Amino acid sequence: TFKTVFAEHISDECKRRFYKNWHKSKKKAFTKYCKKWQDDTGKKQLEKDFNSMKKYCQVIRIIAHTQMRLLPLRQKKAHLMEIQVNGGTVAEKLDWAR
Amino acid sequence: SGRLWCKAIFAGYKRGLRNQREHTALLKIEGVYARDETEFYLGKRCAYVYKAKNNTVTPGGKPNKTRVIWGKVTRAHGNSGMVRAKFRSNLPAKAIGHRIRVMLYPSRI
Amino acid sequence: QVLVLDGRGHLLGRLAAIVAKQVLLGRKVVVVRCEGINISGNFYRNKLKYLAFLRKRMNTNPSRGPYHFRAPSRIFWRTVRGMLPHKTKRGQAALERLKVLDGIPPPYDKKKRMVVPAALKVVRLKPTRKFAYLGRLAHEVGWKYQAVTATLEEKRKEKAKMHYRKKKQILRLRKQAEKNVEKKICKFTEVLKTN
Amino acid sequence: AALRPLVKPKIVKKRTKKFIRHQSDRYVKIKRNWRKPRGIDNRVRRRFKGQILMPNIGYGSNKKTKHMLPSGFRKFLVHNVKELEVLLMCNKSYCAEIAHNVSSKNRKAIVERAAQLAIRVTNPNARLR
Amino acid sequence: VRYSLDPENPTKSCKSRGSNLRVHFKNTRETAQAIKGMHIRKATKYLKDVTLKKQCVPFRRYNGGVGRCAQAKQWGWTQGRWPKKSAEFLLHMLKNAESNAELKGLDVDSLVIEHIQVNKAPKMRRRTYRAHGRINPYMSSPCHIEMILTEKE
RNA sequence: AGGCGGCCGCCCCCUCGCCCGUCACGCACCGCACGUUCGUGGGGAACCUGGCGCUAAACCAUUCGUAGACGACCUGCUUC
RNA sequence: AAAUGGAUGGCGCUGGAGCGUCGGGCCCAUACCCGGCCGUCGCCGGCCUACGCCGCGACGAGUAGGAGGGCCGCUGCGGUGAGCCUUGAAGCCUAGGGCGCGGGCCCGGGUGGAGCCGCCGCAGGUGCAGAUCUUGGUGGUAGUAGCAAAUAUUCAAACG
Ligand SMILES: [Mg+2]
Ligand SMILES: [Mg+2]
Ligand SMILES: [Mg+2]
Ligand SMILES: [Mg+2]
Ligand SMILES: [Mg+2]
Ligand SMILES: [Mg+2]
Ligand SMILES: [Mg+2]
Ligand SMILES: [Mg+2]
Ligand SMILES: [Mg+2]
Ligand SMILES: [Mg+2]
Ligand SMILES: [Mg+2]
Ligand SMILES: [Mg+2]
Ligand SMILES: [Mg+2]
Ligand SMILES: [Mg+2]
Ligand SMILES: [Mg+2]
Ligand SMILES: [Mg+2]
Ligand SMILES: [Mg+2]
Ligand SMILES: [Mg+2]
Ligand SMILES: [Mg+2]
Ligand SMILES: [Mg+2]
Repeated sequence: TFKTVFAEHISDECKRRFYKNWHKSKKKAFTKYCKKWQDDTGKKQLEKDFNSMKKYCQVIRIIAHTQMRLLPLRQKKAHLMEIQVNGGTVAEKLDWAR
Repeated sequence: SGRLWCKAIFAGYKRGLRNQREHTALLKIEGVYARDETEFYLGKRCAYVYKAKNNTVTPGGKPNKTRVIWGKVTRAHGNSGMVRAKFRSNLPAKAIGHRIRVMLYPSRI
Repeated sequence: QVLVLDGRGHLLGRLAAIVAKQVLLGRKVVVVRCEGINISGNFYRNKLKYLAFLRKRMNTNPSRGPYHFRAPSRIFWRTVRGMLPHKTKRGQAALERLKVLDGIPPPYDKKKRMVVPAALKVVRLKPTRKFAYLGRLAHEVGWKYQAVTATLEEKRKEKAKMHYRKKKQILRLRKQAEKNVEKKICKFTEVLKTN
Repeated sequence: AALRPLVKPKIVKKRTKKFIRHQSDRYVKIKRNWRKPRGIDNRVRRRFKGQILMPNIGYGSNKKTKHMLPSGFRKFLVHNVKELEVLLMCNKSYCAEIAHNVSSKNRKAIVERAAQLAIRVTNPNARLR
Repeated sequence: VRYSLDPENPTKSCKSRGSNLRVHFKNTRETAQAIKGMHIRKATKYLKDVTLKKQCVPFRRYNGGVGRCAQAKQWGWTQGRWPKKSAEFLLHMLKNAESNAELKGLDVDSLVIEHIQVNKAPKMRRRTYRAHGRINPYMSSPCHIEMILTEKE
């Protein structure tokens, strides 16, 4: 695993996966990580991370989660999963994912 | 300044196959790999220097954690430049593969 | 304080014996590029030997039995362990001094490699004798990273080529400077005592 | 300022360890005292390598330094002041040792008499407050 | 009487003892080892919770065939139980300890159980009627307990 | 299995830092060992001081059953 | 061609770490040579416990078994130590000191509270690791198996 770049706005339905007890917790997950997409320096760091990934990484995977709100179940915790992208070029797979 | 001793490794005691002799130890001195080269080191003093937790008195200066076991080279061993030695007290078995500095105090040439 | 021994061209046992004897003394040995270690005999002969070794396995519980390794670095490690007294504390402590690795990683590409002529195939085997490469032998039995190993080797070779070109340019400039400053540098002592 | 004995040589011991009875470590009913093993297939009796040692006449110490204390004297047990004046002529090689059952009242008298006679005592200044 | 590991400060310590009391020596040893090194209030709360099965006592030394509980994770162990008789006996002993501390003039809130030791007692005997008309022993294992309480601050 | 090195512009300054020669000094400890080194070595508990930042998560209890011999495992809690 | 996976001892070895003929070195046994110490034997030496004190030489393994020594140890008796002890006897414990090759013993320290021991002889119901040994005590098993033959208990209150 070379690098992992997460999105800016992550819903609580997905953030519930990183907690074992959602009631006692303060929902403090990804509070400072979202500031990287707002700060210009954080944006530059994320862009250089993308640039290094374009050159070094060979297998690109996308992390996606389901929407338990639309389901009749009472789980409310989204299942995170990686899906390997089998596109043509590694440089264009990153563009298609972004 | 600068090192004033030769480097030697402790490979093991004088032993056969099913018995050991802790009174005599074998030394592999660096740079000597032949029988005709170990005649210079015959009779040279050797020192096994280690460190302990209780500081002991030293001949020069304040007490230090350093403790040394003294000995000297007795004779040669084999044809591969290995040498023999006999210390005042037998070397501990934990010193196998460690360094015993061969001084140049007894000088003949 | 370390011995970076190259792997290509050396015979398996001829090199492993030297490494096992040198590790028991205290020298930390790192065998690099283990996929190039040659093995005497026919390739099919060595393959049959390795398959006969693979056949040996505990009947009641294979997981709790002989662990057969597929990487050539691990093969060389097991060969050295067969000579080291690994069942004693001395051998257990000496086993960490040996570092067998496939390819030439970043921590070791910049270090100059050593060659033991006592284990070289050129002086050990006749030019008419058959030999087998450990890399191919391992790849034919449960090894999967031969392609990426070769790719990274090609990359590091293309890098070392440019590094050597730069070093050769520096050497040429040094020789030119030596030929240029003939005066003010007599150094008859260097010639009388022969460098 | 201890009492200097006569000339004494460097006493050398053939064996510094005490002989241990066979299998005296596994069972606590077996005392540490040595007993001759008389088994028909015991290892100690036939002296296999790596086993415990058997005491024989070879381990006998030198007769010149036998029964000599590390200080250089040879001890002799006393009970009162009467059996102390007998060591008057042998104060340079023999030394006194007061018995254990001697009271503290009669022990100080023996110590004073030995100090007057210049006789070495192995256990001086004992049982004092 | 005689005590093991007497306190260094006898003015800030109070001792308690129980002799020939009918509980299981093993369960008493486990609950004493679990309660050692704890304030009086915390120890009372822990024993009252053990009595109602709110947190296990970890069985470490005498744990042959002891069923594992989920509340033993606090002690870093897997096997726990809830010995109620030993819990109530140690509670009754801690009550006498508090009483002795109050008599000596000590602070109950700052008291900690620095030492508690339990050992076997003389075993009482009954008989068991087995097959083929055989009689086997049916012996109890009572224990002597002792504890020392000292002010931490 | 990446982090030290090179280049260019300045910064407090610098032409006895190198080789040969020259006048004059210093723990000249009185014959002796464990001396000189990558050590601002690795690890753990605290003490006085400057600047920049952080304000949690697990286990237990409770509930659920897509799981359970007991553990374990899959889930919920917000005042809309 | 033979049944668990596996045996030049293993790793391994092919310009040899294989086979045959050999050379020069090197490795070590309780064997040999030199030297110290202990014991036995032989030869002895001296008018210094004569049952003692020395000197030289050669030898030391051993089941069953046969002898000699014990200043090894336990109990009791006759002498003896102008013996030791409520200012502490026997017994017990001890990372303490020390002796003897050894059986064992001496001293220091802590408990203990009324006897004990050395020397010369005498007499033994005299030395324990075993005997599916006798008696008594205690462990692992183990807080385990087990508290399951004959349909079934529940609610409220009182004395506590
Ligand atoms: Mg597989
Ligand atoms: Mg036999
Ligand atoms: Mg078990
Ligand atoms: Mg159970
Ligand atoms: Mg069961
Ligand atoms: Mg009946
Ligand atoms: Mg083979
Ligand atoms: Mg002989
Ligand atoms: Mg014999
Ligand atoms: Mg006696
Ligand atoms: Mg008393
Ligand atoms: Mg009485
Ligand atoms: Mg009898
Ligand atoms: Mg018995
Ligand atoms: Mg029996
Ligand atoms: Mg009785
Ligand atoms: Mg029992
Ligand atoms: Mg049960
Ligand atoms: Mg019934
Ligand atoms: Mg009532």
